[PDB]
Amino acid sequence: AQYEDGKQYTTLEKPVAGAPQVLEFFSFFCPHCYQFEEVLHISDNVKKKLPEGVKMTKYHVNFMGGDLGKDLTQAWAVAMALGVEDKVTVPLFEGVQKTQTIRSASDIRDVFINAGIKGEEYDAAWNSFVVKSLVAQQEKAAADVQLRGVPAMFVNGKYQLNPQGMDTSNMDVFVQQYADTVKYLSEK
Repeated sequence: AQYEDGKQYTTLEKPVAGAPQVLEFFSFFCPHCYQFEEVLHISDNVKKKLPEGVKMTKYHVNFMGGDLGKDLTQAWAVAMALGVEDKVTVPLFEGVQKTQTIRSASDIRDVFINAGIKGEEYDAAWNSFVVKSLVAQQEKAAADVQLRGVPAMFVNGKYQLNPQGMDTSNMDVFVQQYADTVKYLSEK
């Protein structure tokens, strides 16, 4: 067939109950994640093709970057709680990997302040239990799919995207196949 288990995707030996329909894991420390988001625009291309009634979820991971890594997962939780993901994703990637001026929790906060989030709103979210459970949620999801690397994407808690079994030449052919594969899995 056109789409094959073991080629463009794999199947989790132990499917995840109640999982988000389309679930991406990434890290702001992750160079391939910078490529995926800022150069290849995988998420955006996946969303342009998703069926109606299918939402895309994006979680940060702790295992890259030590204390700053975990600060970033907590800030991503803040972004999700405040609903400002699309305002901070680019400056967070650029601050960590391009300019490399994000070296502390405070530097992360500066990105939100600069993007128009009031300081007291950011601090209240940062210190909230709502954000702590959001951090726990992201960690739990990683455990549930038994995550080993980023970037990664899972569909309906049962299928894992397998970009190494896709074509890597024209970035666009690769990106199109990736996005097409996600759409296919979503209806599976």
